[PDB]
Amino acid sequence: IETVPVKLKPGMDGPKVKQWPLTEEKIKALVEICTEMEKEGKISKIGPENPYNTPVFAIKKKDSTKWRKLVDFRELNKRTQDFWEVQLGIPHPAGLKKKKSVTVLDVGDAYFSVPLDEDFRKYTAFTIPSINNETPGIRYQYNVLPQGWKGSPAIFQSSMTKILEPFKKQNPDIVIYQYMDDLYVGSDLEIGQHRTKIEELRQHLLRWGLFLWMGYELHPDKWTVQPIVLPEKDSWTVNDIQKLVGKLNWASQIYPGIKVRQLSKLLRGTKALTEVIPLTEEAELELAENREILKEPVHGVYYDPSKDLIAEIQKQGQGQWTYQIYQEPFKNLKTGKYARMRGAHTNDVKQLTEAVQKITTESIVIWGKTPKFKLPIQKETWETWWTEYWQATWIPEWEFVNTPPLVKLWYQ
Amino acid sequence: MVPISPIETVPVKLKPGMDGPKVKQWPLTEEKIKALVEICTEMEKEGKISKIGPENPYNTPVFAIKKKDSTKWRKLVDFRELNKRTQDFWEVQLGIPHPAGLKKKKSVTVLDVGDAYFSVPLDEDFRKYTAFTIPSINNETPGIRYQYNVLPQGWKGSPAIFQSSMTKILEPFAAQNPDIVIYQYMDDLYVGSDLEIGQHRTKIEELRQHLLRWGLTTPDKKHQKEPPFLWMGYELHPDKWTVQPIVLPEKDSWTVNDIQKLVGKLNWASQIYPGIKVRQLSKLLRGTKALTEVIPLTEEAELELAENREILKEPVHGVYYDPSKDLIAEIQKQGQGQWTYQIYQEPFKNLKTGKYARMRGAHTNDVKQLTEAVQKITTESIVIWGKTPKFKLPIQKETWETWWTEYWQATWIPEWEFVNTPPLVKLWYQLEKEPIVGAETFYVDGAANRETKLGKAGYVTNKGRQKVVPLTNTTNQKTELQAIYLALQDSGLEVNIVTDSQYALGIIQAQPDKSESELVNQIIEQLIKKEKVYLAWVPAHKGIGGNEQVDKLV
Ligand SMILES: COc1ccc(Nc2nc(Nc3c(C)cc(/C=C/C#N)cc3C)nc3nc[nH]c23)cc1
Repeated sequence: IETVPVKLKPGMDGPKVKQWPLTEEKIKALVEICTEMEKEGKISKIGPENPYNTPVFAIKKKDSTKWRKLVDFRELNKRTQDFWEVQLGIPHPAGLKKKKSVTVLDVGDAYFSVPLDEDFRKYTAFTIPSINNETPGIRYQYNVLPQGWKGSPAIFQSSMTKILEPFKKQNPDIVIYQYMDDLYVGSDLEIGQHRTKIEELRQHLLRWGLFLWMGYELHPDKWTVQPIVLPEKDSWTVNDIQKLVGKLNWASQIYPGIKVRQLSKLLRGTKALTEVIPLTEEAELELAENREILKEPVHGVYYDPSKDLIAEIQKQGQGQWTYQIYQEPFKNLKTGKYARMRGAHTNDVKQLTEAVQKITTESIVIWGKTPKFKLPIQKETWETWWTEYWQATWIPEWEFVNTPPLVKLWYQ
Repeated sequence: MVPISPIETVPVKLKPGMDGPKVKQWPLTEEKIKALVEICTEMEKEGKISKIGPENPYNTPVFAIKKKDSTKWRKLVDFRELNKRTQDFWEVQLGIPHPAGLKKKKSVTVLDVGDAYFSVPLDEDFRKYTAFTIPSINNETPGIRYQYNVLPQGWKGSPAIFQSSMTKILEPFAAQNPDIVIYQYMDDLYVGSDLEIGQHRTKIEELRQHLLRWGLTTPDKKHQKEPPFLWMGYELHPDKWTVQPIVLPEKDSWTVNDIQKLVGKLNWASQIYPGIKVRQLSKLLRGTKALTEVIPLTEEAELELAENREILKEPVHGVYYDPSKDLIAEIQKQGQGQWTYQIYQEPFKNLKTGKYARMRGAHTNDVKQLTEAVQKITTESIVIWGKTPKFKLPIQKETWETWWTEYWQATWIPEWEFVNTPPLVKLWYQLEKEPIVGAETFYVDGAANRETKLGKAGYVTNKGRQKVVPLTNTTNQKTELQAIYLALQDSGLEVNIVTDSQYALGIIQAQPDKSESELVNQIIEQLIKKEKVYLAWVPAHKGIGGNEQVDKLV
């Protein structure tokens, strides 16, 4: 019932972020949601003496029909003080990514039970815009911990920790991790046993006074990894050998003792691209040596929590996408590949938006934070469409790559 | 006495760190002082200002200005200093409605709310900062000290607080009368409906009855304001809208300023006048700043202007929005990176028109530009109607599919249909995915000397064909492109090209159909002429055969 005081960072003001255009149906959804939230006292109307703003929009979560209000607190989050708590940062649970099954719960509605520090409320200002600026935008600010705000799980933590005790001490091997409005619950049980334990956890929140019914299930133990592989052929063309050497030259930035000399020697003279070149013994051995090298992991690869995680994505065609997460160039912490047909057979941007969400989810499970994406798409195209396909309650950072990377097919 | 609800005051603060203004009052004439005293006495009688003691250390200079050589003075309190020190507000004026988004209104009434303004009290704790001083006759008495009780005209917070106070009052009236629209612009309230004029006039008297509850009267006469309304550069008619008259001046000589004014007028006209062009007129203001500098018009720019004059010859109107009907956007390519579009519901009845200009860039293609135009129109349409229109595009379905399935970037165009009106957007070449059997293989390379700028470009092929061309005033990148150009020039309709230039591949994989570089453009023209081109990349200096740095090393 008591508000913990919150401040912004030194010499930082609140966010003044433009509200972007919303479709009529999202505007209606928000009017209805915010109307009821105002009744429940979670939000209140504000006057023109509040010049702050944070963008808002509406989404539909994975496999439901009910609209969810999503606030883009990215600016407020990076402007809100480094929230040291009594957790000091719960050191990210390394065992979560080893669990046979992980279920994701939306527990954001719990936040609304805790009031927000009065002097900070102004900074949670948002606007429901009208179509064509025909009526004044409806302005609101939060009276309680808002969903999507970094300070919300931070503050609610002590409340959450004691709600969990009966369940946790009962189930000492189950790992539970909180990120934003999400709860990650991983065990090594049977799906029906696991699902029951999650239900033995949901009702167990409904009992503690608290779409928590929804369940997103992952299987970390069987997650996508990617070694570098070279072709195995009985007949090599000049072109095949040229492509192999290009790939090895690139891999030599990652792996030290990669050699291409003997393979290059097969390319001497000016030969037709389609001409078959029989491999010498020196060339085959060199290829074999390289192949063995590509089995050993990369040298000097460590995660540093003080650094940003970087995620690159390449479009490989046919609904296929490759990605790599790293902090240092040529020091990949994670690589993967997607082909998921999630209602986007004819929509590149929808596929990318989903790839982005899946990669962020993986990154939260493994390191406990979201990577910064480098997206193979024009900004204007991405900015126009991603909200139509977005189903998560968090939003990562992204930049745009406008020059086609050569390394695309080396990941396919 | 009929009790009236008080208008709730807005808590105003100074910017943090800042104190109120302390600006010295100007010496005035005895003539002005008498005038100012008389004015400030009337205002004080009205409750707008109050006399204050000597405790208040704040001051804002007051002025007296002769109204149009009459025998009447007007007052001016200069709040620039206080405005510098006053907090930012939520300005609600940001973004004006676009007329094409509006619905037609049978009846639209204008009410004056200039008087309601003074029923909006200024935050009590802030009033002290509004202090001003009328100097005394001959400075032989203390100046008269006043402060504001109402929103001062010219004060930073006045428009936003007035607007938001009016909105809060009107809110339950608007909510319970969903068959009318209410829009405030300055001292005017516009009330519109599609109601029978009797039923409409009822709502108006009802609105007056509602405003009375806060002691607000709305003169009740007949404003000199019947349709069309002149508003924000538009003409709002009952059943149509258009821009205010566009008049392009006759001139024998144009300066930088004249052209800016010209483009600005054309940009404004482009929202309803279809096909308006501004590239050749805009590409003259490129790097200048001297507004007086008389710029000569290119023959290309005088042709664009004459075309515009013909388009501006006829008045054109847009229709209002009908939510029951569909929303359709059609785009045409104009050339020189220019695109024009119309948005309509019924054929030959545009809601509005518009244009899109190619971005700043080294290389581009029509498909990318069309995509950008689509995105822009999509966003504008969502702003104006809250929905994406259906598109009619001068591009074949097969062409788009080929494009997006093979393009290295993710790209998307919302629901659309091919419209067969030339010039059609197409792909001008398509590189091979595999080496071509039977086709000659060209190994190309270029190199240049940083100091001398001397370079070489050339090729060696599997058939023993060879060329090295010596080049002056060049770079490594130019020689790499030149080498590829030569290979295309000297090969048959099918050719394999091997290069080590990551630079040249970065460009060509971007699939441009036009470039700033004339060298890239010649390469493009060659590709268009070929039947099949396979471009392969290899790392430099790895001893890959054919890859002949040696003919270029020298
Ligand atoms: C004859 O002029 C008009 C004016 C407005 C409309 N339609 C609509 N207007 C508004 N708000 C509004 C109003 C009532 C008047 C003006 C003119 C100001 C001046 N001068 C401007 C606006 C924006 N809201 C609407 N919503 C649906 N149709 C609408 C139709 C014809």
